[PDB]
Amino acid sequence: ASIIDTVANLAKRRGFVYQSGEITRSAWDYGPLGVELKENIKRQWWKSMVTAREDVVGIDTSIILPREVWVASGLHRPETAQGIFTNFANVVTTARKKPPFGIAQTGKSFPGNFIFRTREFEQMEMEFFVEPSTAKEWHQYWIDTRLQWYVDLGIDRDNLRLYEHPPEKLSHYAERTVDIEYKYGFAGDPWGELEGIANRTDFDLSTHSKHSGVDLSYYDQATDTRYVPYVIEPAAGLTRSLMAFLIDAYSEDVDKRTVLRFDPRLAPVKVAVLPLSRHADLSPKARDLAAELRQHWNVEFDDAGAIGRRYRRQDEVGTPYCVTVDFDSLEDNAVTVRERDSMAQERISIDQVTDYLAVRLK
Amino acid sequence: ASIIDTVANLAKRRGFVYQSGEITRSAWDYGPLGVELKENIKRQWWKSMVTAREDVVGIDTSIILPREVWVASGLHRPETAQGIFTNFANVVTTARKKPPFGIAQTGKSFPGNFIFRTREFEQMEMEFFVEPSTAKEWHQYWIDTRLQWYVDLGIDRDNLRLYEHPPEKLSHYAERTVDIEYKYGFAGDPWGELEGIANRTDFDLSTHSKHSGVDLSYYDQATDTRYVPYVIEPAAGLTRSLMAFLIDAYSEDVDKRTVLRFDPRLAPVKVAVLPLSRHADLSPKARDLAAELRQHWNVEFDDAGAIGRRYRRQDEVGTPYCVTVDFDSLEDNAVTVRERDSMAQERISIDQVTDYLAVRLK
Ligand SMILES: Nc1ncnc2c1ncn2[C@@H]1O[C@H](COP(=O)(O)O)[C@@H](O)[C@H]1O
Ligand SMILES: Nc1ncnc2c1ncn2[C@@H]1O[C@H](COP(=O)(O)O)[C@@H](O)[C@H]1O
Ligand SMILES: [Mg+2]
Ligand SMILES: [Mg+2]
Repeated sequence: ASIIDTVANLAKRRGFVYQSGEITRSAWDYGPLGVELKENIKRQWWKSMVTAREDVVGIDTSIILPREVWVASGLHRPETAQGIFTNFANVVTTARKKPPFGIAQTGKSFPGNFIFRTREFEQMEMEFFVEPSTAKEWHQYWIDTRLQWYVDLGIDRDNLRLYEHPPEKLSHYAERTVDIEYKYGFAGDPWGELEGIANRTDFDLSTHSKHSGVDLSYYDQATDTRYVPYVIEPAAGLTRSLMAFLIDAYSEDVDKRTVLRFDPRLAPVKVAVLPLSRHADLSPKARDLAAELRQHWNVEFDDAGAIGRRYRRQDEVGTPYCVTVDFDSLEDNAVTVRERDSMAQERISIDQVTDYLAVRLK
Repeated sequence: ASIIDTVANLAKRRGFVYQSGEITRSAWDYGPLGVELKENIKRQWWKSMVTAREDVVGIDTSIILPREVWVASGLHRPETAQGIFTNFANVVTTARKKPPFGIAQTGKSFPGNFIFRTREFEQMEMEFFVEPSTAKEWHQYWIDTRLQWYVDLGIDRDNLRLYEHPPEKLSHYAERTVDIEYKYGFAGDPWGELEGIANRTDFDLSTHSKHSGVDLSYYDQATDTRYVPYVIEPAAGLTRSLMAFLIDAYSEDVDKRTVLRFDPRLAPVKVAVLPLSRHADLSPKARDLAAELRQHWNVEFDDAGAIGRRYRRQDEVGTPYCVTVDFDSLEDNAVTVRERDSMAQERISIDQVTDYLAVRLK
């Protein structure tokens, strides 16, 4: 069985995903784990792009926009970029930004290969407006940065690549386009697109200024000049990003153990509290610690079955850490922290546990 | 001018909101500040409902669901609840949950009063399934809890109220319904709905089990019994929640100062770094500190104009704290922290600033 089918079956079994209305079929709902993973991915993207950057701001435009907007690109989005292009001047005005600077957005746009190609999906797109003569430079920068982003979130570099669009497959408005591709594992060609980084020149603002009559050019006072900025567009797939991170984290460990090697910042469940048994003495302290940890992270409490099977489930979903409360805990007031990948166990005082986990959960 | 019009004008001026495609009109895009505020509200709701609760899990269902789903409630959502009702059993299975327990979701569903009534909006809904004989109890609980939630995020209690639906205005499937209403400030009746907490009995699961043929009843082993759980539905408006928080935070301060008294956890911009002047010596250290803070929170750097006007803008948008870097900072290596509401200023060492802010930013 292909890796893709295996990962999809695992996702369905552990509630990462459910067939949308099990009772299109390419429409998928995200179960608890799936929702948490998707949100973690979105938050990391937003933090790397918006909150961490002085030159990039955020925006959230309506799915249903005026019909003339898409005539330019009582009847009434296939992408999230046109809202950004239309609110360019509004952002320049309120946020007090000048090129080079970015406007970032995430949102839903409207088959097979599991969730690779779905009718309803979510995109994470940024429009970086720059003075034309720097576009190329900036383009490379982003091409690099975006790529490393995935690596920085745990994707094996060897499963990522850059595909340069040849002049024939380049759009008339696109001067250069470099797509990040991931080795999903499809039949035939196993590589697929994940995020497209395009140099759209000044086509978008020019077109919207012509069709709207509003001058969307920027005026640089430093030089007393006026120009239509060039646009660098990193457009990443949220559904495809989740698919890629999930696929890459999958691993089978002589003994065999299934484990999702999620980067901590992306795991749906950060910590699992596991009383050695259902004993009346262990469970209360365990639930107390679990409540303390829920004050910070999404936690799971499981007192069911042997400790080994519970460890197996928590690794199967990629939980970074497990906290075991044994009978010695009732005496020394310490718990056993088990790190997912290495399975290394270390006994630490309960009143420090949180900090011990914080540093490690990034 | 009504408070509502004033707040809307302020929102448009400072980039909380833009008229969707300025170039329906009741469709609104969220500018940078607006996006950050909306996301903060969503995150607090999710933390209070999902991550902090052992008995509540999350889910994210597709906007476009099978047509029979809405026949029960190639042509193809007005609410986000039907996905939850359809995935009840899937969640019981993957998450290993038993009544009483909740399934929470947030998502877009599809005029005037600014953003109070918009065609495309976002809801935050939770379905709490419980053994029937406890519904009433639980209902009250949630009715209380939800209410306090708003108060805990800074809304003056006196602008919130509970409206009991009389038997005539109760739906056939609803046994009791208590709507939280906020004093928005409309013409005529200034109160409007904000979140509805309904007791839907076992209508939803019964209807979906009849129309789908799949038995969605729960089996309690502790008693060896089988029953259709009763549903408690807190359904809050994300657009209306933002409108309410924004309206309530607005204040005019003898001298007059406009200020948004946002709870820290909801302010779009948590901190503003303000060099006393554009001097070449102050700006570098200021940008260094600003980068350090962007590692944690959304920050704004403003070296434009007099320090007073910059303080005025940062209060006008509700920024909790301002960090001023003066020439003495170059000597003592300390900065002046100005707390929004009180305007109290305290000089603190730079290498501690972050912690000083952390404790206060909750
Ligand atoms: N049908 C789809 N399902 C899931 N993700 C998609 C789909 N179409 C596009 N994407 C993602 O959205 C990104 C930007 O789309 P585009 O602007 O059309 O290149 C792509 O690089 C994909 O990661
Ligand atoms: N047209 C709308 N615009 C903005 N928010 C809405 C709209 N309709 C409903 N809501 C919010 O969604 C919540 C749940 O909707 P409902 O399930 O229809 O009662 C309401 O309590 C409102 O806060
Ligand atoms: Mg920023
Ligand atoms: Mg939870």
